[PDB]
Amino acid sequence: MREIVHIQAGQCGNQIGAKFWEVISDEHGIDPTGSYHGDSDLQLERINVYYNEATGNKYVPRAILVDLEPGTMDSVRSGPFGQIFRPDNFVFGQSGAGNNWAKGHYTEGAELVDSVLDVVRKESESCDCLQGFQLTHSLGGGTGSGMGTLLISKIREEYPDRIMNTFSVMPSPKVSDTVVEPYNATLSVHQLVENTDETYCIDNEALYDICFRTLKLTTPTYGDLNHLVSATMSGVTTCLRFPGQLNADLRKLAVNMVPFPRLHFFMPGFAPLLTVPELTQQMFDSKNMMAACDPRHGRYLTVAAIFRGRMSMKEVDEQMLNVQNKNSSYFVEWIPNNVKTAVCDIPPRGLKMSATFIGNSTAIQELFKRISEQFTAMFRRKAFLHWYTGEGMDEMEFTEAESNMNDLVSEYQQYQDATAD
Amino acid sequence: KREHEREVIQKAIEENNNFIKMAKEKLAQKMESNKENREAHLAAMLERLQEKDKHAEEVRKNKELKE
Amino acid sequence: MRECISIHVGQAGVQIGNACWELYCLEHGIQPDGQMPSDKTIGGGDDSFNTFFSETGAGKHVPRAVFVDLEPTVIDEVRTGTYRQLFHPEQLITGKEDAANNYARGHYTIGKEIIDLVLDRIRKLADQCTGLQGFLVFHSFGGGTGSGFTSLLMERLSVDYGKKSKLEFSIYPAPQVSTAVVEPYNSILTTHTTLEHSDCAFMVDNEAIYDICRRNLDIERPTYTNLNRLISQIVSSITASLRFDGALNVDLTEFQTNLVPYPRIHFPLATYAPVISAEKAYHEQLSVAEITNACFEPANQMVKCDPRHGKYMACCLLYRGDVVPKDVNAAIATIKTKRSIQFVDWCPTGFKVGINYQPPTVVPGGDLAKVQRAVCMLSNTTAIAEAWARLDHKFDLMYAKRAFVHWYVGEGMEEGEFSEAREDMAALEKDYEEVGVDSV
Ligand SMILES: Nc1nc2c(ncn2[C@@H]2O[C@H](COP(=O)(O)OP(=O)(O)OP(=O)(O)O)[C@@H](O)[C@H]2O)c(=O)[nH]1
Ligand SMILES: Nc1nc2c(ncn2[C@@H]2O[C@H](COP(=O)(O)OP(=O)(O)O)[C@@H](O)[C@H]2O)c(=O)[nH]1
Ligand SMILES: CCOc1ccc(C2=Nn3c(nnc3-c3ccccc3OC)SC2)cc1
Ligand SMILES: [Ca+2]
Ligand SMILES: [Mg+2]
Ligand SMILES: [Mg+2]
Repeated sequence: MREIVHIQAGQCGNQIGAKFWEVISDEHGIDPTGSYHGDSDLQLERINVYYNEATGNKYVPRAILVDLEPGTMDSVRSGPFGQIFRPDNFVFGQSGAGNNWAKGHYTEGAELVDSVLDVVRKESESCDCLQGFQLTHSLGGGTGSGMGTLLISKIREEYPDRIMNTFSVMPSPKVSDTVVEPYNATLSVHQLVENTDETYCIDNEALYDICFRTLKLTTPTYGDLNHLVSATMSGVTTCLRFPGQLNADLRKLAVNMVPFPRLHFFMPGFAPLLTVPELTQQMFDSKNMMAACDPRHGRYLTVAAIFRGRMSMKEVDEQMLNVQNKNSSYFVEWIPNNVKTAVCDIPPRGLKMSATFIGNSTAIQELFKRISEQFTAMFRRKAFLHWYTGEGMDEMEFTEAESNMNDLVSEYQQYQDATAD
Repeated sequence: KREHEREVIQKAIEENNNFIKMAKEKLAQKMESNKENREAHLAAMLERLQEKDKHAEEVRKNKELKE
Repeated sequence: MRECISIHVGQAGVQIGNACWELYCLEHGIQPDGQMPSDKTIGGGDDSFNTFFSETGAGKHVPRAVFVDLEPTVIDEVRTGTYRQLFHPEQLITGKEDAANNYARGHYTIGKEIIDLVLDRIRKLADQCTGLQGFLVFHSFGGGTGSGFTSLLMERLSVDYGKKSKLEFSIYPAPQVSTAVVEPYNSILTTHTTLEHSDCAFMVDNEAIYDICRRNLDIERPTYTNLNRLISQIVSSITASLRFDGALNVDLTEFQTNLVPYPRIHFPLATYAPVISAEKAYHEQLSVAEITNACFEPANQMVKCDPRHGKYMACCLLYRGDVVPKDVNAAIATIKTKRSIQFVDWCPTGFKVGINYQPPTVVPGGDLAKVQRAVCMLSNTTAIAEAWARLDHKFDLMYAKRAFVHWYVGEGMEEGEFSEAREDMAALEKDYEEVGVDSV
């Protein structure tokens, strides 16, 4: 009864969104045709969270595909699990963004945003009790960054009491398309802090290093990076899709993980990439983080983790309390019992047992310091500003975006150096 | 002593009724206060979003003056 | 006559109620369909079990209770549970959206939509009673519905029923089984609001119960089923004086007369005995003198605290099963000379004893062993203030940085409500110190 409307925008947003639906369809026993052929009744107890039950016992994914060019969305249709999506939810443009945040948020995206909302309202009136909206997109692009943050602001106008969740993809020089990426990122972050309740920081620099160093891939394609994103998203929504001792929803997650409305950016983690203590120690390791931030360089505010697969309930409870006592310096004292953990009996496809991690560490400021450094490195020389100013923007808006992001870092620094007495 | 027995039982009723009276007022206060406050937060939040719309209208207008 | 309408709010109260009413049906002999062969009087009666169970024309004995939750996923299990026929559809009330562990959403936002509906269902149960005695509210301290909606409910009940007795069975939060963070926030807020609207409140520390089931029942990771079935035994022994009769049976309100010296001091320290597995109970009879000594042991208390570090203001013993006064009077005399029992100088030191001859009953498949006798101690000690101490400490840690407060403010509450709730809690701990200090 707790439905969640999914939206994907941009070239990156649609591909990482497509992979998300492919994985969870396997974990719920859903074929590309849209039928059910599972074996457990635990797959259909919370199936109406992401799927709509239509005529012929079909489970159509509550997803809205948005882009400014047919190039990416055409691949989703012809690819696997492409005939399962609702044909009317495909909202695409023709002009494109050209990796420009200005065009996506003010020019091009504003001409198509109203057509997207019509699909959103249709998928919200069929909800018994709408949780909120999860958005998958990139911040280093144009459509996903510009129109992505644009859709959010427009959604909160009609749904102000609903929770806004996002899977933002942080750009990186290692996997860079253009040079104006730090601009699009900063202008996106400036919007995310104001209109989101919780945002997953999927950093490409972190994804690249994992595939390169650990997974041993000399030439990491986009497919290898998304495989880590798919498993990450599959984990963080396990308790949302599978029943258990814990009644989970988006708001309750936001209530417990966000002590301060501005500091709502998390740090995903997955393991492996085997016993319980080994799986536990590898989950809090800096190499298994989906964000290029060493957790020992900062302190945790709120921590949540999932343990999938058949394992000892007693052993899990011991290992979690063991990683806290041996590392009590990396956790704030003014937030008692700031580490929660639940166990799912159903493991991911192709794994005996896994572990997904979510952390609201103050060490996430390193991610913002990196982007801000790249931002101010080009903005001080007024480089590539004719792309944005030509769309009707000014240097004042860039200053606000920079200033707001710099304040956010100071906020993470404040509660990090904060003590109890 | 007869008029004393009347005073005691009447005072008990007066205190009991006052307990119900004050409780109803304290409750209606919080319920009205919480209502106005929540509406204010929503009114403020929507206003900030409507300012983004006005700002968005000026950006598309500023580009129009360059064509 | 003298009926008691129970109320179960939130996932805690409902699931606990599932264990309590299942235990009631076992002790009285009521089938899951509602039929009770021992009851010859059809339509009703003035028997002792008519306090918690009303009767119909079909012979179906219906519990005088109302289950309410802001989300249906909990009560829906009761609608399709084993005892689904036992309740009437108008007694199981559900919403569509929970409070999401938020006091403001439970007390104001979501609660306001259903609160008028709940009272109307409560009123219908009240109009069926010949003479209402009071209410029984089962809830958790930290749950958004168990703390928010409960406080909203207790205020309304005080208006619609005046100063009629309302007893609480709150669930004190515990880190080992803590559902979600901000537990102390919801706990302080519901304790502050219900304080002047509750005549007596029995606290149950989840950690205290958790430790018993690991020690006395040898369970590695006890589930909610293991805890609730244990709690139900305590609740059963307390209400045993209301559901049964006897020559040595003493009414609960007579115990309550001693347990409450001051309006603000209505938090007794419950202690049950004996808790023992079937393997350990085989070929080992536990006498009256042995289960009494277990009552004065900190490891068997429902709330973790140290009575030796505090003073007693009242002490009651509710025995059940094959128990005679001869053994009790001999037992107490022994304990009084081997324990750290220190009363305050403004109240008697004598113990009040109640005995119910109906033997205890265990849930089939339960971990508890079918014993011949049991005892529940309700002692009003100043050492229960230690419970508020650990809770207020954790509260002050988060409010010192205003963490998680914006979720409450954003729903309508003010910081003034927080500051007012804490200053009241600080006043409560002070009152527990004032009652402990010797006279002049
Ligand atoms: N002992 C015991 N405690 C429980 C049980 N179920 C829930 N609780 C307690 O309840 C607290 C959370 O509230 P819940 O009862 O789970 O749900 P709720 O009160 O309706 O709160 P919301 O989520 O806001 O709706 C937890 O801290 C638990 O300690 C139970 O079965 N046994
Ligand atoms: N993980 C992942 N990242 C991507 C993918 N495609 C693009 N990106 C990232 O997104 C940025 C470019 O965004 P882009 O896709 O062009 O946005 P759009 O033009 O609005 O659709 C680059 O910095 C890439 O690192 C993808 O398929 N997977
Ligand atoms: C630190 C404060 O304590 C907490 C209290 C409650 C939660 C809830 N978990 N939750 C929800 N939805 N997804 C999750 C989740 C996400 C990632 C990992 C583990 C999860 O939990 C199974 S609902 C509430 C989390 C932390
Ligand atoms: Ca009868
Ligand atoms: Mg591109
Ligand atoms: Mg609940």
